[PDB]
Amino acid sequence: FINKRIVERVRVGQILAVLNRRFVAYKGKMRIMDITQSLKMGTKLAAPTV
Amino acid sequence: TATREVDFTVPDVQKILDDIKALAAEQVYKIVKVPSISFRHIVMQSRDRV
Repeated sequence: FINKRIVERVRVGQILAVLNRRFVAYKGKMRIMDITQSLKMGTKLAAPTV
Repeated sequence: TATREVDFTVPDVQKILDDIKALAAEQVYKIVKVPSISFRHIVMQSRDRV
């Protein structure tokens, strides 16, 4: 006994009845990039010497 | 990055400007001595109608 719907006999008329999740996608004309490694890009300032 | 591949090549503006300048010498009209034929006739076995 398992209280889950693993295998179910489904008519052809209700094949597409499982469409209930909202999906968000991005345009192909825009870019997505990861800038995690950009946090360590920097330079130090040396003190003047005489 | 994740985007469509676009080749960021640099063109030369001199040839483009020369082509734009040369485009101003084109002629949209034309000069002819006689107009084109606009009607034709088909004859049949009759001698009074075509």
